[PDB]
Amino acid sequence: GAMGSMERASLIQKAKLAEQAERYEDMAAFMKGAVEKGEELSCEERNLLSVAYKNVVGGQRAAWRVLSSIEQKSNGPEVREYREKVETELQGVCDTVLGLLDSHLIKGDAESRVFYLKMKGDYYRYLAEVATKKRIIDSARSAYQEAMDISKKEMPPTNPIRLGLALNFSVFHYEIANSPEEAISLAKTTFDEAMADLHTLSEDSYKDSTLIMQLLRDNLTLWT
Amino acid sequence: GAMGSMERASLIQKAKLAEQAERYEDMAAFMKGAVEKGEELSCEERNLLSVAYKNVVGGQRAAWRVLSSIEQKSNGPEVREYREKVETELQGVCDTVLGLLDSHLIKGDAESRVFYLKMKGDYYRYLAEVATKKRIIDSARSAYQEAMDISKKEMPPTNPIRLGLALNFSVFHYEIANSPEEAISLAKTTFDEAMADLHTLSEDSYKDSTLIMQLLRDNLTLWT
Amino acid sequence: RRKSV
Amino acid sequence: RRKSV
Ligand SMILES: C=CC(C)(C)OC[C@H]1O[C@H](O[C@@H]2C3=C([C@H](C)CNC(C)=O)C[C@H](O)[C@]3(C)/C=C3/[C@@H](COC)CC[C@H]3[C@@H](C)[C@H]2O)[C@H](O)[C@@H](O)[C@@H]1O
Ligand SMILES: C=CC(C)(C)OC[C@H]1O[C@H](O[C@@H]2C3=C([C@H](C)CNC(C)=O)C[C@H](O)[C@]3(C)/C=C3/[C@@H](COC)CC[C@H]3[C@@H](C)[C@H]2O)[C@H](O)[C@@H](O)[C@@H]1O
Ligand SMILES: [Cl-]
Ligand SMILES: [Cl-]
Ligand code: NA
Ligand code: NA
Ligand code: NA
Ligand code: NA
Repeated sequence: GAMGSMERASLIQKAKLAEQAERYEDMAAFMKGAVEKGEELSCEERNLLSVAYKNVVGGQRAAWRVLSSIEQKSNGPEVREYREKVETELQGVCDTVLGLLDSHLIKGDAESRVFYLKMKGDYYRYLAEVATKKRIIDSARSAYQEAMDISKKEMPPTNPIRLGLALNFSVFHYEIANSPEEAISLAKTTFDEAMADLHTLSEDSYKDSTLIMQLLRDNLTLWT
Repeated sequence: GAMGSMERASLIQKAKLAEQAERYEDMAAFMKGAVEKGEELSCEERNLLSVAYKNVVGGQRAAWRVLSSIEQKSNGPEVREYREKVETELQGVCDTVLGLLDSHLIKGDAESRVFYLKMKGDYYRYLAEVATKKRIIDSARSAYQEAMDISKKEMPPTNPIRLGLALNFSVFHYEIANSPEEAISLAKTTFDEAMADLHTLSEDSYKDSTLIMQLLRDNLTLWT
Repeated sequence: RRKSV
Repeated sequence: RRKSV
């Protein structure tokens, strides 16, 4: 690809520069180039990859929701045409990320496996947000479910990756799978079991875990 | 171009949709397509064009400043390489806008002429921000100066376009032409003469004019 | 809007 | 940062 001629270390370096500059499309391209080098990603490098594509698709999703809302309000073809254009671009990015996960990253340490399986569920979920669909939802559920099984066996309840996986799998249940009670149960059980495990909250993971715990409580407050 | 097959009215419609979705690159492409249809832009259509490219280059400039600051802090080649990459992209957008102005829009009513001449100065100024340059600065000065002459003869002191032109020409003096006193004099004279002309502030231009007057006072407070 | 991470 | 419009 376009990044084939650049050193892996230089791609990682420029991904951090792009992050500081809030150039997330560049950031994602650099990290894709790094994945293409064929070596496994470190903990920090996985974070760079996830943050880059999370922000890229985040902007596309937000734009899609604005256009879809306008489209539904109208019950010419321009609104549909432009919404489909943003939708196609969004799907393309999701396909790019899913391709990286399945071709390179998903294979190992439970921390990395759960990380990538959460991503797989997330980007199938984003595909499901715009799908008009059952296959996509099933693929998201499988990834989330496998990640849940591993994290339950291999990771403590306060681990931020385990917490974030549960937060998103709960959101999946609520607004994708039309299972509000399952979403609520999962969020509550996750929050409660993490609250009883704070004695093992490890200095460099305290801020991430407590942040996600508050996001879990945010959703419970919204849904109950 | 890519927009050649789309109706002019549809391009304008999708530019407004893109604005609501904060998809400014799409917005700019749609408005470029509209300009390419060969007809003059209405007052509202000129605003759509300016807002689209202002936001596109605004993000590029902000990213460029982050990277340039990092580059100067370091006094490997990665930082310079990535800064040059963002810089080249920024220059390309400026060249695209300048090409539209010179090939299509600048030719008419004083309101449109001043509008486009301000844009020409603005995008030469953005080129000057990254130039390492005298030709570029001279081109920005000419455009601003011609716009100033027209606006002084044809427009009231409270006209938002005249006010915005003076605000930006003042910024040009301060940080591009290294003439702080000229920047200060222009900002003060502009503010003062608009304050004595509020009796002619016309309902649908009051908010724009008072906003820009506050930006003029913001800069004077910063510079004095 | 509900939270994800 | 100084203002422009
Ligand atoms: C590489 C450098 C940068 C600056 C990009 O690192 C970003 C942040 O990466 C770490 O954190 C991660 C994390 C977030 C925390 C909730 C942010 N924390 C606070 C206080 O806001 C939000 C991110 O999207 C990310 C990567 C994603 C996942 C998701 C990833 O699913 C695939 C699961 C939860 C969470 C984990 C992995 C957090 O470990 C560090 O620990 C933080 O210091 C650091 O800010
Ligand atoms: C087409 C629809 C949209 C929503 C995009 O229109 C945007 C705004 O276009 C009008 O305003 C203009 C204006 C601004 C005002 C300062 C915003 N006003 C407030 C209260 O924030 C900031 C913009 O960049 C713009 C276009 C640029 C120029 C610059 C343009 O140099 C080339 C000069 C000053 C100013 C003038 C033209 C203002 O007339 C309307 O009057 C406002 O209602 C409307 O929001
Ligand atoms: Cl379209
Ligand atoms: Cl580069
Ligand atoms: Na119930
Ligand atoms: Na509630
Ligand atoms: Na002096
Ligand atoms: Na001061």
